[PDB]
Amino acid sequence: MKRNPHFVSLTKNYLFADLQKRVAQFRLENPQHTVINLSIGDTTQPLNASVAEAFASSIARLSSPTTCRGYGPDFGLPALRQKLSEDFYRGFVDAKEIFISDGAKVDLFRLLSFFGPNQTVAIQDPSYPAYLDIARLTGAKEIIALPCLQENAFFPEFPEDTHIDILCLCSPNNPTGTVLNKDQLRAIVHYAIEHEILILFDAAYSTFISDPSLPKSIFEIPDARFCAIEINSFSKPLGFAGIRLGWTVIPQELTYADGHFVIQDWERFLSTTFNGASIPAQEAGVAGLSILPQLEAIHYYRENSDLLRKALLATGFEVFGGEHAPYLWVKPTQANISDRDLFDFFLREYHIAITPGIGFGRSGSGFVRFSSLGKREDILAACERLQM
Amino acid sequence: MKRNPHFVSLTKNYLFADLQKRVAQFRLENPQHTVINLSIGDTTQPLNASVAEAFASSIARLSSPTTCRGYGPDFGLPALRQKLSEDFYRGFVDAKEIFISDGAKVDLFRLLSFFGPNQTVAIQDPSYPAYLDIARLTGAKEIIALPCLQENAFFPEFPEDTHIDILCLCSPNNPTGTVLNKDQLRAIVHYAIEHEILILFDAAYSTFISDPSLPKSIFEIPDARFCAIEINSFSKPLGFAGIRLGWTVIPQELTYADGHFVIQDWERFLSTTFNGASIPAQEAGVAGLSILPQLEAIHYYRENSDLLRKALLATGFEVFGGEHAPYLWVKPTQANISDRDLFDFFLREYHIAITPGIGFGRSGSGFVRFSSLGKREDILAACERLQM
Repeated sequence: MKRNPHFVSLTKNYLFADLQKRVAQFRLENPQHTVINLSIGDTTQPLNASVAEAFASSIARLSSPTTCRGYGPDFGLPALRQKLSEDFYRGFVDAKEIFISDGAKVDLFRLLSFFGPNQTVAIQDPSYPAYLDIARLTGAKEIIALPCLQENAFFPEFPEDTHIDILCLCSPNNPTGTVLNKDQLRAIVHYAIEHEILILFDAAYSTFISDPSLPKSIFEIPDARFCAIEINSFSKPLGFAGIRLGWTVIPQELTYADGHFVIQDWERFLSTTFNGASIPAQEAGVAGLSILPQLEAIHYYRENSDLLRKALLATGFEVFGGEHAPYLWVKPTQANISDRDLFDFFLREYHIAITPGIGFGRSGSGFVRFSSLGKREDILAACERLQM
Repeated sequence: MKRNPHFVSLTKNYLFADLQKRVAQFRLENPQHTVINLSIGDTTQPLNASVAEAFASSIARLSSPTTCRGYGPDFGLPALRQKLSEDFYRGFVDAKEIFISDGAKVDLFRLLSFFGPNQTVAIQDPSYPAYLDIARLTGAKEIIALPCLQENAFFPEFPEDTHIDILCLCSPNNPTGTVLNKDQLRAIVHYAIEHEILILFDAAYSTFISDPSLPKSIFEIPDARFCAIEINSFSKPLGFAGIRLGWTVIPQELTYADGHFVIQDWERFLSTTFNGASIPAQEAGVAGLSILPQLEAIHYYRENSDLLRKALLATGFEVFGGEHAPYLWVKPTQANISDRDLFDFFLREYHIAITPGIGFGRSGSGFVRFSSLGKREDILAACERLQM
């Protein structure tokens, strides 16, 4: 066997692994300098109680002799496909267009592998680092970075006459924490149809959206069904620890250049390469959809975000995002801390670990990403250090 | 987007779907002719009780605030990797060589996609139909069918000076129900090393092996670590309904032509494209490994198989396999029932649905596959019809 060449292009980093070992390093050499890590995370948040109950009840069902498979589909439990259609998508998407998977990282990889090698793929800049790697691994001819800058309300800057096959969009965005609004999405969809671009719309942070005016799905947007696919899943920090579940939406209307429907090939691809999500995870998901309006956890984290924003602004920082996603995209203004300086700057001046914007790509230059997903104690501490 | 060409090569069938609709059809037009379906299946068999208990206990743990991620790896729960190493592989495989996934269909697809397009892949003939499809979908240059015939004790007939990159092996085999013994595997491994072939060894039926002399893993075979990967998982019919779990074994020693280690690239590939198996499924797996020696279910099905074999032989049928797998590979002898005749022949003469051998490939000609995975009532009925 020869080595895979699609493979040799990789180096990734890993951005967060390296930042983590560096935080550990700093902790070694600064034992009395207590560090509030906002560069990532908080796990520890437990599986929601009613979700867990449903999961166990499904297990109890599986162990009794009836029973019952249930091999799915394949495409998912009808009850989950239907509940996603109705409650999650507010009727914008039909049950038959929803394909249940075990999560949004696998799905992106399945989708990019489904579309094949030699595609040119555009991604927002700053970029979700996972995307570039999957793009390279699935054999992209080129990756085109699309500057999203606050001066443009984060609308991606499309390159003049450059061929794009796939546009990956993450909204709410990692790292900017911003959301493309209805007007912005309408223009992007119009742009995509005009240039024969397929949109992969990653909406995994959509539960974080906090004004009901904003779109939650790209299928709220005129003409999206002729050029877009959505991927989504439950947010672990919101209480889905242990639930391996996601979904992909393929509109009935979406076609290849020759008029073949994407959905028919996707169905065949999935059947050939995939066994379905587990029955208990799916039944847990049905119960998850029910408590999604409730969720005290979302409120807890929006509080974290508001707490952070105020401190940051009061210290003369410029703050973007954080309203509709668990990230704040933060610009000093300035003391001209260079890109290679930023991480040490925040550690040394505030004992706060962040992720420097530049690790996310060139348009991250000058910025830092704050994670809102942490204990209230750590957030409050962080606000003290900034208030000094 | 243009259509995927790797895709347009597909037609598969589906062999079992078509056979099923035909059994339903026959049931329509023959209401008083009761049909014993041995062409597939029996699901309904419930999740093992101690496995279910472990699963629920993991859920209870996830819902309590500690807690605790647990993102894995990535490569799997240390307790499961270690228990597979020690109990499942009897020490033949180290924990660090075992990569936990959500199942053996996904893993085959991951592996073939990991090795890349344009490979030439050899598969046993008669073939596990799923393999050909994944091979085509991942971009194989050619698929080479390897006749496995009873005259040769089912040893695959390798083609004279023909370039092979990957050899897929399924042992115990679907559809022949036979097992390649230590001597046969030793020769295949020697052949593979000499021709620079990588073996993908699918051992998903290995729990069915009933003499402790036979190898259960290819890593019992001299020199296998220089040319082989194993894939495996729990058998659903044995009591793992609802458990989305498999594993891949990459030996530390395995290298590409240039001397790079496969295991290092596999680790990177998996991290980039995969989030891990669910924690509850893995903890359930640990408990599954414990009861694997016990398993009344294996005994139940071996009984089914012995029952079938006797009836078949007493009716002058030639029977192969069935000792170490839940399939019997059966030859009339003859009444010269053509290949297109066989399914109707068994339905009409015995009210037994089987899968004709020819659906599995050219070397299936003249044979029929019996499934041993059914209720004792249906097996006994089937034996009556054959005893006439």
